[PDB]
Amino acid sequence: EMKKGRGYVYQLEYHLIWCVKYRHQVLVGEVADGLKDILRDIAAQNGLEVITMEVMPDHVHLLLSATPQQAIPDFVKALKGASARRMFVAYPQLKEKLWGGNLWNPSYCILTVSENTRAQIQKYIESQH
Amino acid sequence: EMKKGRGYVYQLEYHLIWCVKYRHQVLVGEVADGLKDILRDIAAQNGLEVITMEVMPDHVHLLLSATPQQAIPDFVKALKGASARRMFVAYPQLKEKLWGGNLWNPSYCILTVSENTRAQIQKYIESQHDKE
DNA sequence: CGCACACTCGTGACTTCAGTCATGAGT
DNA sequence: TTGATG
DNA sequence: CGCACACTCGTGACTTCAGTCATGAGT
DNA sequence: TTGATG
Ligand SMILES: [Zn+2]
Ligand SMILES: [Zn+2]
Ligand SMILES: [Zn+2]
Ligand SMILES: [Zn+2]
Ligand SMILES: [Zn+2]
Ligand SMILES: [Zn+2]
Ligand SMILES: [Zn+2]
Ligand SMILES: [Zn+2]
Ligand SMILES: [Zn+2]
Repeated sequence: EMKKGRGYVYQLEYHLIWCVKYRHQVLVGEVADGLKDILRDIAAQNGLEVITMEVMPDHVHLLLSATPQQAIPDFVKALKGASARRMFVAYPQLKEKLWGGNLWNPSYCILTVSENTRAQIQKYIESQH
Repeated sequence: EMKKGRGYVYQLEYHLIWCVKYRHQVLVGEVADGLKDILRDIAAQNGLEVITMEVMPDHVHLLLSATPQQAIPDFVKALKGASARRMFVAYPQLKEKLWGGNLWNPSYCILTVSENTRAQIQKYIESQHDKE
């Protein structure tokens, strides 16, 4: 069940969420579908496994499975920074409501995720011991 | 409960587990107590929050809470590397069965942990999207 | 209102060479 | 050009 | 015996200046 | 000097 690398055994999932700058509801129709392809492209280029992806009008959800060497600020920069660049290039109409050089809110929300709760894991540990 | 920093909001918990080199059963009594003290000191020096810690004779568990800037290999090196150095100095008797310069198995096991299950989070997000 | 994850200004790093990440401060 | 995502 | 998260040899980074982290490879 | 933790 555990993944394996040279110096470690792991199971790492993160739920990442970020919003459109000014909270504009622009991720719809063609722009939303284009973003899904662009994020898939960026994730494949960076060797990041995307478990699920949801694009809502003003925010994006990604559930990622990572190795211990894939640090959070690095994958968030790659996903948000490269997608904003590619999106403005592929969908220049985005510049009509976002002309300030930003597609994204500069903050992000990140959560570690597990199938069992921290409380259940704690109980399992005491039990094993 | 959701923490905040300059560019992010987060809740990051990990379950880290590692074993003694050769699987020797040496973490007992005062040796185990000293290890716990040393690990808490290292965690404090590094701004890592220790949620729980369990020391068994041949392995150690840590449930940690961290910021998005605390990368896994860095905190594992800080915890395992400095504790091995400090444990051998504080308990020289460890050298009787561990004379090769290693207190620890060179591998570590690490898992992300959430307060709620993945399923509960997924169901909550869907409810949020389905609202009004 | 008064911020601040969000708004703005500022710094530096580094890809996407633009627009994020890192980051303090003001509003 | 801001007002809320988990 | 081969294997590898675990044993061993090897490389480089960086604190803990030892003994981990990064890392490939042979058993 | 190893034999299994999550
Ligand atoms: Zn594409
Ligand atoms: Zn940012
Ligand atoms: Zn245990
Ligand atoms: Zn102390
Ligand atoms: Zn190692
Ligand atoms: Zn949502
Ligand atoms: Zn502030
Ligand atoms: Zn307003
Ligand atoms: Zn191998």
